[PDB]
Amino acid sequence: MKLSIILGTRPEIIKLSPIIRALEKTNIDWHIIHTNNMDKIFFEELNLPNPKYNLNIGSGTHGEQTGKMLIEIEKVLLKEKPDVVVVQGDTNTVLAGALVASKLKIDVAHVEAGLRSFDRNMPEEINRVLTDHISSYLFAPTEIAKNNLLREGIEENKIFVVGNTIVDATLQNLKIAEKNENVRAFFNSVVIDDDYFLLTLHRAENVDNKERLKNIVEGIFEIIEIYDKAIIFSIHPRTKKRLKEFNLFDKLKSNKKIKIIEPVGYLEFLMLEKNAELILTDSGGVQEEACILKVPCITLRDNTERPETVEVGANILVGDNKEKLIKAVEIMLNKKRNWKNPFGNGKSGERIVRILTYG
Amino acid sequence: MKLSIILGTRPEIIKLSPIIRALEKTNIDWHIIHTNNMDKIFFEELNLPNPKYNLNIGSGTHGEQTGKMLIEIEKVLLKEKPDVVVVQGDTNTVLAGALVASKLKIDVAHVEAGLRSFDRNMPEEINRVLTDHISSYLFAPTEIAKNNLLREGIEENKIFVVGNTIVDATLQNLKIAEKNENVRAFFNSVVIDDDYFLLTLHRAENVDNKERLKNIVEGIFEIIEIYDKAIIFSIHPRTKKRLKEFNLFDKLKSNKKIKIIEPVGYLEFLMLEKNAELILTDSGGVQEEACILKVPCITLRDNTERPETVEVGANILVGDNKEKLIKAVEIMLNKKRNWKNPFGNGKSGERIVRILTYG
Repeated sequence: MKLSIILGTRPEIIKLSPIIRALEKTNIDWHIIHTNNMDKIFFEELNLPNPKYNLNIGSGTHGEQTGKMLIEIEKVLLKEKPDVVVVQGDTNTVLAGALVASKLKIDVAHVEAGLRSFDRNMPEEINRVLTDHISSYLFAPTEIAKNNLLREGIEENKIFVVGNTIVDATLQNLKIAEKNENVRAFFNSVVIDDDYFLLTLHRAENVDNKERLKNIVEGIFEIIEIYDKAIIFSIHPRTKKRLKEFNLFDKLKSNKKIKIIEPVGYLEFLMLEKNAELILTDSGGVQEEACILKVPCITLRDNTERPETVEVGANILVGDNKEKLIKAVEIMLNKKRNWKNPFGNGKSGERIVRILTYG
Repeated sequence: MKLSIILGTRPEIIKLSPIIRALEKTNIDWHIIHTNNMDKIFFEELNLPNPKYNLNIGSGTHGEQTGKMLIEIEKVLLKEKPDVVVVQGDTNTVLAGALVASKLKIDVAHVEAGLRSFDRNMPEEINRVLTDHISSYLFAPTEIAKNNLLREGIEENKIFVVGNTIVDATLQNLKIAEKNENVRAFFNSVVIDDDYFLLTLHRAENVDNKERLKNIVEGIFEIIEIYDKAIIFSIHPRTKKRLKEFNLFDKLKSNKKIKIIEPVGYLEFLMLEKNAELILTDSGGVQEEACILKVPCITLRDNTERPETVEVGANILVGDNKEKLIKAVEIMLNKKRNWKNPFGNGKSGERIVRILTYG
């Protein structure tokens, strides 16, 4: 009946927006505690109501960050007295909120629970583990996730496999990006032909290494001269650095079939992803989104942090290789786009809110 | 090589004193962070060096307690830069210290790890679970403890079954209490005969309930008239309340074989325990100490929070019953006192310090 969502980042806001959107179609009394740009503009691009509470934690040490939110989040939860505190992810905000709620005897729900890198060195893995172990509702995305939570002695009746809300989120936010004439402006001001490949490249293992970078660039060229297809390239500062450095950038400015752009925003880039014919990337995020958006994906790495996309057929791993690349492109351009979605059916915000309604 | 012990309570100080005493016989550079009487006098009764750092956390909310120590403990660990942070138990101090150390990338050791009540409602169980899951060294007292830590996916090579330091502690502190003429003064000023039973009674289930209380008092009387043996009775305010209330207290003042005393200190009471012929109690703590001290124990409850003492033969459960009591007394007064110690061999402070030396 009363529900408090504690968040502190944008990937958090995105994955939680389907939970927020479901909440507006229930009679549950709910609110958001945002921690820290004061993210107003972002909440508005996503048609999301502004957070009732913004808490500036300011900067300072790990210890003081966590402590200041423990104190502040506590003053809010003492005032608001909710029944559930919902958190997603693994930042210091998430653990702080979960800790406070747990000490105030408030039930906590962890959205997208059960992921593990089994590298208990990055502070985020710890965050994940602690937060999961103080949680009453564990909304695990996959069975595998559930089994993780299970090898950790976490009571089976606390675990709910409900898929990932990144599916809901990516779908909904896409629809929102479509109705945005400010960004439809931009989209139409870059895309020429009804056919383009969208390419992103950023991993250090690729841009630092002059070899792999040269290789990949030439790969793109072979792809172009074969398929005579426009490539759109959003390019972060680091890459352009490594390209003017390795004497490759000029070759790219040259090729009139390649269209280069300054980096863009969440929704613009969602537009660019949905309407691509295939996507070429090193980012695990982009692999995920393409798979969700039913766009074929080719990955310029040899290992992937989202291997499930390869398992369903949405994704293929070519790494550095130009033959693997040409071969992949052949397969993906003629790919009937109906892979099973390994991340879920796209109704997880609603389902999570239903399960919370039950309790 | 550099070691930081974070503590905030007396049961903590006790269980850690064997670790401290071992440390004084190693070349390891070490210190104590004490959180909050400013416990100086206690550290001195136990022949323990004063804590380098005392941090007043003051009082305030759960959230602010934890936050203020996160901040303060952090300023110390930034200054001291140790390799290991050692904590024992499950207070807010323990979790705070473990959290800070974990975020500063310092290895954490949990002394007496793996205990579970499986009641994830009391904040202390949570504390236990979180602290264990952020720990590099888990010094579990028993195999059972290890199996707990194990059902929680905690890596087997982090677990070290090394027994409980309460054995070391109780033994050492007893020796210390013996050499204390201020308390040997008191001991000799209560004990008359070389034979006495020491009786403690405090549980609500016993003192609130007029029935069970009447029963037990009369039980004591039957025991007296049979064995003609002095009973020493340390009596907290609550009990004397419930005894003058239920018209029983006067009967106790009457019986000249019963000797009644105002409550006493750690070491005085350790003296009273060691030199008893048998001990009669409802406290799980006292059961533990008696078992460690090789003194037969009779427990006036029907269930015990330290059942292992019954398993080795040191302890028998009579509850309310006067026949069970008479029968127990018969068995215990003729008990060859060599039960296996279910808590460990009494060398755990040293062993823990050895294992920390290895790392």
